[PDB]
Amino acid sequence: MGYYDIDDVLADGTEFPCKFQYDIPGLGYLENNPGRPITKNTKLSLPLWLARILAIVGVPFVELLPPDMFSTKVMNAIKTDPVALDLHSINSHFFSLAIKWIMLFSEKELANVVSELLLQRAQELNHHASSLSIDLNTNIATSTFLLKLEEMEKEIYKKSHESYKDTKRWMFK
Amino acid sequence: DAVFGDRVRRFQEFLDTFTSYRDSVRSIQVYNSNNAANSTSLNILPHRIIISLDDLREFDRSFWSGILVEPAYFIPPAEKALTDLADSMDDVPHPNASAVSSRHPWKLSFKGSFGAHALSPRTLTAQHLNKLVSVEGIVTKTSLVRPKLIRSVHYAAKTGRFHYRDYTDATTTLTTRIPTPAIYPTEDTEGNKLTTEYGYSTFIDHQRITVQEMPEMAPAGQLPRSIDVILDDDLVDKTKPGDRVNVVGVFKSLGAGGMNQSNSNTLIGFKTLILGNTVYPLHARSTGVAARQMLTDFDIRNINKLSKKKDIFDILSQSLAPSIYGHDHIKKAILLMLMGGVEKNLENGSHLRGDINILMVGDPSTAKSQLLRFVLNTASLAIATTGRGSSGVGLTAAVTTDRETGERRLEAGAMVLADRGVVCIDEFDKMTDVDRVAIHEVMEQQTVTIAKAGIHTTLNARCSVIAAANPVFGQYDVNRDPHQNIALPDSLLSRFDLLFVVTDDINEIRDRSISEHVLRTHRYLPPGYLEGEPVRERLNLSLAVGEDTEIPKLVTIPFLRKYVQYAKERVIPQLTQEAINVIVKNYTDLRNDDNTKKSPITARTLETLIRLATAHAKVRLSKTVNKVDAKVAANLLRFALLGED
Amino acid sequence: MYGDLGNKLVLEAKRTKQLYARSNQDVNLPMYHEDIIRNILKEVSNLRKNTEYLKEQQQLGMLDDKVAKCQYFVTLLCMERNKRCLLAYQRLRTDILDSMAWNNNGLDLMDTNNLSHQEQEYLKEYCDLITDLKSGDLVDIDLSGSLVPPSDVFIDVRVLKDAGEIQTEYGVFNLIKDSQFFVRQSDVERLIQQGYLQKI
Amino acid sequence: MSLPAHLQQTFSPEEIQFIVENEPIKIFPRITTRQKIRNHTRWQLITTDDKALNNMVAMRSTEVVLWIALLLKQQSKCSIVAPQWLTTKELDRKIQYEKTHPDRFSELPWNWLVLARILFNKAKDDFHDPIHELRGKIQDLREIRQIKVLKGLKYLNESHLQLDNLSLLEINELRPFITEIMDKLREIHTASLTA
Amino acid sequence: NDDDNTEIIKSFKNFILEFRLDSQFIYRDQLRNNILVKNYSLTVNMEHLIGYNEDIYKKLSDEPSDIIPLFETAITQVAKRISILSRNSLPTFQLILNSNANQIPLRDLDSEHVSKIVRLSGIIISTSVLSSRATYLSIMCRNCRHTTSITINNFNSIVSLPRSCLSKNCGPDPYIIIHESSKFIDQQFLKLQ
DNA sequence: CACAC
DNA sequence: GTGTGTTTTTTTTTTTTTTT
Ligand SMILES: Nc1ncnc2c1ncn2[C@@H]1O[C@H](COP(=O)(O)OP(=O)(O)O)[C@@H](O)[C@H]1O
Ligand SMILES: [Mg+2]
Ligand SMILES: [Zn+2]
Repeated sequence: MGYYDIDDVLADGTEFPCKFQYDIPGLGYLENNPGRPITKNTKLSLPLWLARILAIVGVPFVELLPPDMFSTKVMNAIKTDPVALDLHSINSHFFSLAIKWIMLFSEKELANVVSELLLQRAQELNHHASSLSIDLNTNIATSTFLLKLEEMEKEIYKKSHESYKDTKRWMFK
Repeated sequence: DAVFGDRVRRFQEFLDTFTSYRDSVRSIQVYNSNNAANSTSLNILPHRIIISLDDLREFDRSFWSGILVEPAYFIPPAEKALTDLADSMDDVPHPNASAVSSRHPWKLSFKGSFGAHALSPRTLTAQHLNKLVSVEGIVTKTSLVRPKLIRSVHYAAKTGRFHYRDYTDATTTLTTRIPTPAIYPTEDTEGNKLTTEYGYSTFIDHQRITVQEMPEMAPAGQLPRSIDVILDDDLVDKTKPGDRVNVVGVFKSLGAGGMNQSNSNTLIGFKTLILGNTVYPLHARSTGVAARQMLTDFDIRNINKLSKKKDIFDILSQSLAPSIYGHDHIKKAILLMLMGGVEKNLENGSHLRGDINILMVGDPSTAKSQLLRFVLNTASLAIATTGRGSSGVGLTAAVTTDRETGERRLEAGAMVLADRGVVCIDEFDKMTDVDRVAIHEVMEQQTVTIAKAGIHTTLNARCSVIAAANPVFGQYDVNRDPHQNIALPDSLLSRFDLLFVVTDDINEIRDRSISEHVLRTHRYLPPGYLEGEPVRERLNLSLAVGEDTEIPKLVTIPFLRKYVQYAKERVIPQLTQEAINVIVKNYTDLRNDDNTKKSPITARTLETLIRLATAHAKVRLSKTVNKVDAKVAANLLRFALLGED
Repeated sequence: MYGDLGNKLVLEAKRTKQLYARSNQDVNLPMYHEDIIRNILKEVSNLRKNTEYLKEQQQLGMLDDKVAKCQYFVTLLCMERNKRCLLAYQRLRTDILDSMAWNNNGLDLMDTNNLSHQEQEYLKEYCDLITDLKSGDLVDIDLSGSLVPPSDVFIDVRVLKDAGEIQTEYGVFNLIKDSQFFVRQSDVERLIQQGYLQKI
Repeated sequence: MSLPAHLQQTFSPEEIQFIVENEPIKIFPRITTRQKIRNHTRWQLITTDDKALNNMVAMRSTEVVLWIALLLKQQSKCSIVAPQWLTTKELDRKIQYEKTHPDRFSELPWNWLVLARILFNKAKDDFHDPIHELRGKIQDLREIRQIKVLKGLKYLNESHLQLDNLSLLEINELRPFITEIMDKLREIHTASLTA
Repeated sequence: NDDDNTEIIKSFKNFILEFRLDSQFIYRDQLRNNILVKNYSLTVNMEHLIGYNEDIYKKLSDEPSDIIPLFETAITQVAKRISILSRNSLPTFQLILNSNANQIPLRDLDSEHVSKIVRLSGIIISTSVLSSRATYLSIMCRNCRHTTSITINNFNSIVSLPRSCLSKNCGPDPYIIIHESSKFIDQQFLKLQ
């Protein structure tokens, strides 16, 4: 959560569904009505970095609604088959946003689910990372699994696979 | 068989844990009992229960894993447990002297998340045999519904006793058992003659359909692959060819694969198929919703509120194809077609069709095909056709032979499948003349007739026809009358409600606006996509299987589809004298008009006016037609004919 | 909303991050995106003008604390986010420039058109600072030397680019092209770094 | 930056080799540096003790730092002695011990893999055992330890971990993955425990 | 025949465990990596096997249809040894070969070369759908209910249900396939031009 | 497969 | 009692090809 983390910066600017609590005047600069105000009980999508502050200061101005990524459907999908889930399709920065949402809401069950998902997928990505192709003179499963990773999983995978490749190169040099 | 009883008891404990299934069973039983106690009634509820896999996983992960890994040893115990539970809480009414003999096993159905078991016919590898899988596809072939014996009842007219003999097949029961020779025992063990007691014997409806993957996820250079599914009991006739569907069932294997001294070295494989347990009819090409889209009360209220908008017609027309610049009146006509006027089923065999058929002919690269593609992507029931890529036999009805039974049968064509739907025909001028008479008969009387191969039938295709056409020359010649510019008979043109002429005249301001709009369209970037990144498609959005004032410029396409469905279902407009005066006045003025000399205006134009007025009344959700409907219909027809405004 | 420019800028920044991350291609920085910088600067200036406008209009007018506080706070948070995006992009460029300077201090001092004037001056002074650190107290050791352990002392090398004759510490090296030396790895590290000798 | 990204928190295998190069090992000097009672320059180093080097006697085993022994082994002026764990019997006993206890690692010296690689590369002819068998047994031990590591990975908790008796190279190669997964699991728990 | 089969299997197991060019057991590493990604197969290069021992290559080339299943069994045993701690249910691995022999023209295939090893070229013109061939076949005796299992090599010699009860007579065809317990693999038919 | 040759 | 023998199909519908 460092200030200059590029992944954190990208994750901050993600729209989230959230209704309003006041008929606040003069807002909507790019929300389809620059001069016209924003009405009470209005459901709009707002960037997470701004919605975070707007959800605490106030009764808070904005009531955050549960996003589609953390709906009970996705929860059931995660609890069913963590390995065969294309989490990249759900979002490129799913784990960071899960961490931020849990930190804001102290929602322990989501944290318990996401930790299990992370462990189960870490097992498989380590299996793939330590698998090094050797030329007798890019496996199909490797690539078809790599597309279902967020940037952090793609980063841990790159680092671990680089370490494995360096070890193999030094060992057999 | 101790494991069987253990699974039965754990399943019953799970059922008691979630009483919602018990309530559903109670509702089904009381509904059936009330219908039996109540007449021209035939709607009886089935003995099937839909459970969510998520609840089973939360309760007992071992049982859920056994279900999803080796269902042949876990679902039969669950069915036994459900039957025992149903009997225990059954209202124990007076027996019919048949239900005691006619068994009624309570089928199981599943929904929710499936993970890696959500597959397609192409990806259904042999490793998934004996494993419960969910496969999406299109219904293409459907065998005839054929009942089969599972239990025969016999009466001994020397002892007054009833003997039952249960019949099992590899395609009926999941667990493998010795096949029964399907012979009725006419004699008792003690030399007593037995009479087969039909009605007390038990037969089940059986069907065998073919499910093939999407053509659009079919990989480059490969044709779609297909699998065979065996729907049984309730699931028969629940689907028809051309339906998108997701089936949940066991991937079973059958056959001998040689291995019988008939084929020792011959390398033939085994028969593989699916015993369907659940059918979910995803449709409308939205990948996750059915054609009969569910309407929430909020959506209905919003639809009613938007119906009070003055120019809701224009808003919906413009919201149809935002990426297609201009062609506003064409969009209005398309919206009228999608949700058309009333069909008059008059007496004495008279029939006035309510569908609107429009032929639009125009210059090349004028979005003629793109409009039809959009209508295909939007309409609830839309079938694509190409004039070159179509045969009349493959368009209306094909005389094939059945394989399950081995005898002749008819298969629906392109328009019969589109009954109550829309047919989008591109390259209409390129259609074969010999098969063009068939579509002429369709658009004339909405029915086809077959009198070949000892089959004399009349099928109903009450579809709405939209056609895209090109001029006889490479481009339209305005110096020539609109008869030689079209290579189609005027009788064929007559049945069309509207004929739209599209001219690609080279303007400068209009050309600039078109170019700017097209560039805005081409520079669009999908939300979850980066610049310079190929737009890959997976469409694995089935994370769970099954059901699991205001003045906006443009409404969302699914919301528009919901509005169209609600309007088609609910409002049945009535033509009004105030509309009658306007309609008759406009028809008279157009008929005896000097500029209308080149027009084919006849009595059919009056039918077109009535249909347009009814469709416009449907647009306003008014249960009766009004003057504004007639005025708008007259203006649109006058635009279609003359084009001045 | 308002952070779209910063969002595109940080997306490009991460793109450059993966670009330089792959192997060790030692590519020059992508051209300074002065366009996005100027656009977001104009956005920030307009939002600052809006803040001043709201302040003066609240002073002259009768605006309750609710709207005056809320719009001003939202705009301030908008500047916070945009400034953070700019800071992240500039920090990425600074760190990659640091990498180029540290690795190439003994290699080469170079297309500078991809960098802004501030970045060019930063690199020019940072080379001076690195040299000052090398010559200050830790001059006995070479701070810019190779970070790989000196596993072997004597190695063989082949001349890639003929440099005629170059005086080494004690003798002299006749860097005839397509000729192979077998000498100490210690006194030829800089030449190999520059790209004159190839074999290990 | 001053430190390249791939060297941020882990050691490159070359660094592990360099670290292991400072371990003392027993060798047979092929020269005799013992200046008799009846000039020459002593090693007089500062990273190690020169006393043994200045007093080497031909074919009399001494103990010196590993990398000096390798430098001498560049010529035929020395000879490396394999440690007692580099015998076929000890390797077989360790194999049996590993196969006997599936949940605990063998008690090998922490630098066994790198030492084996270095000795095989540069001292391939100083073993009483067939080198083609030693290589196979070393590879078998590496595979068995990998299999054990993978099974021990299925219990990655969020508090701590005990990798007992594990070697150095395996730890170095597994550091970037385990130390990063453990960080994310700790962060999730801490975010949950924000009350 | 069992002694010869064990001899060949042990020889191939030794070849897998020992073959290496320079300090790297190439086949061991390849097998481990393939197991890591659930790829139960192995690409064996022909020159490597030839260089290891010419006798093994000659025995393979004489009767490949009988030698290859033993090689697959040895591969499975090696996989169990070096991928699972002793003290199952692992499918039999599929062997893949690579060679540099002279490519025989397609029309040059004749009455000879039968049951030999042939290398050739062509262009694919037809790819049928995937059928299923059984490898593990649970089978049930019809009358006395004596259940057993059968293992199929899928390498046709030049197999059917047993023609006896094998423990009352139960008939000459007393066996029925137990589909829910058997194991199958995918098979595809191609047409080369 | 099974009843008839 | 060992081993057989059926039931079992070439329509209608596409696509090509030569005349016309
Ligand atoms: N009015 C229009 N607005 C936007 N695009 C258009 C328009 N007219 C034509 N096009 C473009 O022309 C292309 C080809 O159109 P097409 O459907 O082939 O027309 P036709 O069937 O008349 O040849 C389409 O990609 C479409 O984007
Ligand atoms: Mg077109
Ligand atoms: Zn028997």
